[PDB]
Amino acid sequence: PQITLWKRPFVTVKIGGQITEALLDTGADDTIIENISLPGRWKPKIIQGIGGFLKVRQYDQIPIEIEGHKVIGSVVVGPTPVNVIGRNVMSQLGATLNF
Amino acid sequence: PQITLWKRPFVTVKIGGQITEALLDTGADDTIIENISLPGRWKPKIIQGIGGFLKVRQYDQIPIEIEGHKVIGSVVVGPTPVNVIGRNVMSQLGATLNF
Ligand SMILES: COc1ccc(S(=O)(=O)N(CC(C)C)C[C@@H](O)[C@H](Cc2ccccc2)NC(=O)O[C@H]2CO[C@H]3O[C@@H]4OCC[C@@H]4[C@H]32)cc1
Ligand SMILES: [Cl-]
Ligand SMILES: [Cl-]
Repeated sequence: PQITLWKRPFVTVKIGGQITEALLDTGADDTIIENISLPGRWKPKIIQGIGGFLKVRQYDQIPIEIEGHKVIGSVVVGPTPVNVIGRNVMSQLGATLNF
Repeated sequence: PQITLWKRPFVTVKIGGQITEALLDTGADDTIIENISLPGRWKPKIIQGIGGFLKVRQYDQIPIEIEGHKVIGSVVVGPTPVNVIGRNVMSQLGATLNF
C-alpha cells in the first residue's frame, strides 16, 4: 500500500498467529505489542520510550504477517499505549517514507 | 525524498529559525523538540508513550522548513530522547508510507 498520514497509520497484523492492530511507526526501532501472549524463553529488555523505561520480554524468531508479507522478526511484549510495528519489521518490507 | 528505514530516518529541519536534527516519526501525532528555545505564550500539555506520560509545552504557529518545504505547525518543546517530527508536520507534506 501507499498509506497517508493525516490519520494514525494502523494496520491489521498477525503475530505468532494472533491477529491484532498496530501502528506503523518509523520512530520505533522495535515492534512493541501489549495484547498478545507468546510461548517460550525471552530476554529482558529494558525498553525505552518518551515516559521512561520499562522491563519487558523480547521474543525472537516470531512469524509476522502484514498486508500479505510474511517475515520473521523479534517482538517485544509489554505495556504500550498503542501497539507499534517498528523499523525491524518495516525495513524487511522495503518500506519507504515519501514526500 | 524517498527515505528507507533500515536506519533511523533523521532529517535536518529549521524550526522557528533554529536548525536541529529530528526523526521522521509516523507513530508521533505531534512534533516534539528538546534542544530549541521558542518565544512567547504556550499551552501546557501531557503526552503519553512507552514508559508513561510526560509534561510538555505547546507553541503554535511556528515556521518549519524541511527538505525545501515550508509549513506552519505547532511544536511541543520538552525532554525527549530524540527530537521527532510527527504527523502534524508530515501530513502537511503529503507524506506517505509505501511498501
Ligand atoms: C502526541 O504526540 C506524540 C505522543 C507520543 C509520542 S512517542 O514518542 O511516545 N511515540 C508514540 C508511540 C509510543 C505510539 C512515538 C515513537 O515513534 C517513539 C519515538 C521515541 C524514540 C526514541 C525514544 C523515545 C521516543 N518510539 C518509541 O517509543 O520507540 C520505542 C520502541 O522501539 C524502540 O525504538 C526507540 O528508539 C530506542 C528507544 C525507542 C523504543 C510522540 C508524539
Ligand atoms: Cl527483528
Ligand atoms: Cl500543527
